[PDB]
Amino acid sequence: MVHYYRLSLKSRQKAPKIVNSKYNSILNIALKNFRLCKKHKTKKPVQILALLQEIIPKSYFGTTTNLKRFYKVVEKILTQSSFECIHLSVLHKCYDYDAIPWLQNVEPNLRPKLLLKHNLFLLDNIVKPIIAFYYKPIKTLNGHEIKFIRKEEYISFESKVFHKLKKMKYLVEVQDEVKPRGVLNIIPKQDNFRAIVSIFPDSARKPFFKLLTSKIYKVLEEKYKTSGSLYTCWSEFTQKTQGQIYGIKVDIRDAYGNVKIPVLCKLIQSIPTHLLDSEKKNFIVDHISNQFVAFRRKIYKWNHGLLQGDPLSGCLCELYMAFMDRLYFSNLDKDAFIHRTVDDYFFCSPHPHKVYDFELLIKGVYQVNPTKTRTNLPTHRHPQDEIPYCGKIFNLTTRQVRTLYKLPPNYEIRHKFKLWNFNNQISDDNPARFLQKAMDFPFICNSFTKFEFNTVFNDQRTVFANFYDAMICVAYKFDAAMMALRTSFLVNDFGFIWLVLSSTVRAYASRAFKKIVTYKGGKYRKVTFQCLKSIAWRAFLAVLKRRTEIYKGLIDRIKSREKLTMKFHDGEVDASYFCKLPEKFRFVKINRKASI
RNA sequence: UCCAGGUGCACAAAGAA
DNA sequence: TTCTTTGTGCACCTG
Repeated sequence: MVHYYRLSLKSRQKAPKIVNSKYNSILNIALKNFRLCKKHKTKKPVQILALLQEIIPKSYFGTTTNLKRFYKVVEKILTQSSFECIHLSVLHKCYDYDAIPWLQNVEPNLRPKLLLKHNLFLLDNIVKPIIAFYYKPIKTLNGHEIKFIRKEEYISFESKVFHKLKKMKYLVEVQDEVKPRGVLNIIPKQDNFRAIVSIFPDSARKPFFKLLTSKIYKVLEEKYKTSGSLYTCWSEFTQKTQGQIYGIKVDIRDAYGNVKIPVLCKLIQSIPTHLLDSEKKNFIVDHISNQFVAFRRKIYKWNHGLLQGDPLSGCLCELYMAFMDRLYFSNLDKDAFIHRTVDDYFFCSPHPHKVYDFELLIKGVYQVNPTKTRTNLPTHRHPQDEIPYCGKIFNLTTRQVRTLYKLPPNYEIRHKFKLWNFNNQISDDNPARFLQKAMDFPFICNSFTKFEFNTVFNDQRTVFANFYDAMICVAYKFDAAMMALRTSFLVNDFGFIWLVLSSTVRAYASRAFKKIVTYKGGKYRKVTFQCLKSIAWRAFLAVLKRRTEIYKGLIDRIKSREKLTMKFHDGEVDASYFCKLPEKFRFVKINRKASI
């Protein structure tokens, strides 16, 4: 009932000096060359695929096509996403079983199982360990993307941050027998570092922490201004402001690290007893005053504010700045708009001098990350009307809000989707459901909110553009699912794939249509379900044309038997936007190749 | 690499309308 | 028949 093989380097294991008696002695030559590869320091940067050629004897594979079939899996490992898997059958299907020395005298019925075991041994004892020996995987948190840095380069970066974290008394070694709550992880950031704790799995005390966080969040919501959702705040502010809107988004640098613990402790003590009792108040003060982490098998005390990665840090930091915001945001003039999501501030006002004061005001209290400041103030260097905030883009001139997409140049779009669930496993003989399951609404439901489809401040042009951009992501996930499945799947099951494609367009168009009518505003003029279908089809056309050759049969049924014209009553629209891939998605990379 | 919040969608059992 | 509670899981988003 096990169909998947995880590509994660965490699922590897150590290799013994000799090979288990279960397997063949041909893994001895693989093991011996593995240690010899580890003993020579690198005279130059290495290529994993080109270097595995010397640890694995061609003897194990025989013909070149067997060797190339195995290393296709290795290439997937070298360029993996988080939680990515492959079908286990890939390791033992379509091999030339009679063309290898070590399965010549063996029964034909059993050896497909034998090759599967031996391939697993190489992947788990040789392939993954040699990758981990040379590179450290870093998750960029832009989807499931993983980047591999030289571990030699990472250790040097880690040591420089570690010594600086000690020079400044942010990290102090303790001689006391405390036990650390987790391991300290130094995460590389552009021209910066982020120090986090990888909390140890503590399931026995998890419900207690959920109780503590819930108590804090109610203290927050009943004594602190819950003005409303960002949606209500923006719609109300835009409707009451006629003139040009000025605004700024500014990023606090290290909000958690600049929380002064003694101030936070006495905020916690000041909480009324009926909202939080004494034994829980003392626990939280003790918890945040003694933050111990393990680093290079030594124990250290984190001495700079709240420690990121701890379960309580998120709500306690939010509690700290809700108190700080409240004295300043209660002086807010009637004309202003203010919203804060953790460590990002969004402030708008018809008076530019009010906005300009806010920027310096925050810069005077907190340290600011200036590379992320976005504003339309003419006083600044590089003003712009479009401001990203909380996953959306706000246009201060047109008041239009639009979805934001973290798609850097050369980003592999497949990193944004999780196709493989190790907990529900799907047979390799059933690519039908694998594709159907991948067409699940939640992966894009954050682009289907009241922000994207309203007509109270958003024009019909923006609603269509939001829907089109969302359907581009759906089409890219469809392409990623096709590439994960076998090459034959497309033309044998073309009829099934078409029905899945057609059903997907209805469901997303119907979901968008229902969301639009519920949030009708003064600008809703006429959107028809057919027009939504046309936009969704064109989104698939723009994406499928990146591989016209493979998807031509699909592209032709779309043109031949689907209406691609778009009847929208709105006249200030631009139909050209729905004719090609948008600027964001045009430059995403769609081909997988090993770079290390 | 970790954590808290959210947006949802599915599911089933039970106990009512 | 249909709805409404309690769960469960799972895939995305925000910092």
